[PDB]
Amino acid sequence: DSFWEVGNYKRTVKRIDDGHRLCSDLMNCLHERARIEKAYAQQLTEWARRWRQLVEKGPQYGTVEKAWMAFMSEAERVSELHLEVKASLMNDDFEKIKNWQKEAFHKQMMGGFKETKEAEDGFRKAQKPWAKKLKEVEAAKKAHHAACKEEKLAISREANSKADPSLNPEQLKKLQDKIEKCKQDVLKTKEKYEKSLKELDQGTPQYMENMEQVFEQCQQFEEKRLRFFREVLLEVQKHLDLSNVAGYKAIYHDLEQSIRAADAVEDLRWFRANHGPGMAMNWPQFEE
Amino acid sequence: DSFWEVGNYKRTVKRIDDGHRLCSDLMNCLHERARIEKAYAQQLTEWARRWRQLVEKGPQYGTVEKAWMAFMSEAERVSELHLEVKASLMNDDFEKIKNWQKEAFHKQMMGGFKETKEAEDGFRKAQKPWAKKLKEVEAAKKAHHAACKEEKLAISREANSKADPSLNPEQLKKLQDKIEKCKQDVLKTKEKYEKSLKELDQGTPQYMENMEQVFEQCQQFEEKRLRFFREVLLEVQKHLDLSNVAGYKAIYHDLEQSIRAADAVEDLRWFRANHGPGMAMNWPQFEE
Repeated sequence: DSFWEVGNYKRTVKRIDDGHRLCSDLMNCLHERARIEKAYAQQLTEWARRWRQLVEKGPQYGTVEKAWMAFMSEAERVSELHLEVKASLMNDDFEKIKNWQKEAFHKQMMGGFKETKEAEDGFRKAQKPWAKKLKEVEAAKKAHHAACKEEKLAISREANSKADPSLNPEQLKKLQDKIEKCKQDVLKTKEKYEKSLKELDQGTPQYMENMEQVFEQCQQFEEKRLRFFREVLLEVQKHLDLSNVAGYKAIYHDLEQSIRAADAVEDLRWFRANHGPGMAMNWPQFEE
Repeated sequence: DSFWEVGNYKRTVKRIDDGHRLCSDLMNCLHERARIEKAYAQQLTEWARRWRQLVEKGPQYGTVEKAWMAFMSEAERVSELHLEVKASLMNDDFEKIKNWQKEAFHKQMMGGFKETKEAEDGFRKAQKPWAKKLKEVEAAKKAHHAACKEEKLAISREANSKADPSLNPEQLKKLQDKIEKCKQDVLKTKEKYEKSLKELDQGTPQYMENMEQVFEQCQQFEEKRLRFFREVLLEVQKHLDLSNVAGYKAIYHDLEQSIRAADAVEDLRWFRANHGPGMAMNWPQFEE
């Protein structure tokens, strides 16, 4: 599972397709939060429109009605703010990532991204010679082991050729030859297996240099997405932060003033003059 | 049309039933806003839960992953905030109004509010005498025209007499009886009519005093609800304003701090040592 194993570089190459996937994930994440902002804003607008009508058609008038009516304005202003959050999330943030994704990942007409194919081809090139050599080394490995294995089998051949009745002179003096055949045969493949081994060893330095070369390029492409993510995220934080927006605090300073403008006395003074004792009256008199 | 007309004090009595209804309107208004605040919170909670899972299972790791995850924590903090707005609107404001409504208005077994029935009884009792005197004046009025018109019924007959060729003897004088007596009651009813009028005009002062006494009582009761509405709306105002929450700004300070912690280089070093050239490798050797 080590990077240096043949083909294990694929994990690094995979990170490229993953990088494109992560940009799409972030985009969906933000799109989803934007819908949530719009939803809260829309429910507030609906609530404001519904209650503006109910208060207006209801029996509450005067300065107290204005105090109550101020809450519909508050909801409408909080809604505008969340619609701005949504607008900033989609028009700026979402679009910025959508465009970066497009400028960094290019489809190769055949499927997949050109940057992935590039990385893959660079790693192959850099691994090709070493892989070829490692290949012959393995062959020389299964060879030496094939010899050793075929040795003891012959060593026990003439051995188990004693507890047998029909033990001809040749049929027994010849089976002892196979042992000698395998004897040097093993030492033979041995040197073979040893040659390729040290040949591989002397070829690893170059091999590692080429692999680290390609890996570094990948690290550089990845660094771009990572820095880009931090940059956009700092911008998303700003768009969501309503705690440092004066316009938000203004909503409530204004709401408070409207409420404080409620004047019980003045309201009742009007009622007296327009619906109570304060009303003029045409008292009865002689009428013929 | 005027407050002083018999029975027109009803509009003042109605304000009482309306006062109770307005308390319920306010409650529903707050209740409706509370559901909206909870809904936004519910959506934030879900968005956070969903993305935490998608981010953790996805291919983004290191400090950049932590920066992204900071947004799930923000949605959670904001959710708790809005859940609390709902809690304050319902546990404090809604309840406060509900308790005020139960202490200010008392439903009676026979139906209707005690304080509405009191107002009605109070006005009736303050208007009873004057109303009775008015009817008297009304009777003297219609009884005056009855004779005032009864005379011109016989007086006209005087003409229907001259037109009578027969010119009946005493039957002519007989008509001269319904002309003197009829014009006789005209002076009687007149004096009566003017007498009852003078009487009404005499009791009018006490009438106004009695009505204004009951009216002032209705004004003071209404004042209680108007002042209460102002007091509670200021509390609602404070419960809606998230700027009033000490840690509101900390949510965004923490989010920003977590994002700033994103370190492309650090993340890249990790990948190399754990997934790249930095990994250990058991280079091939002589095996047997």
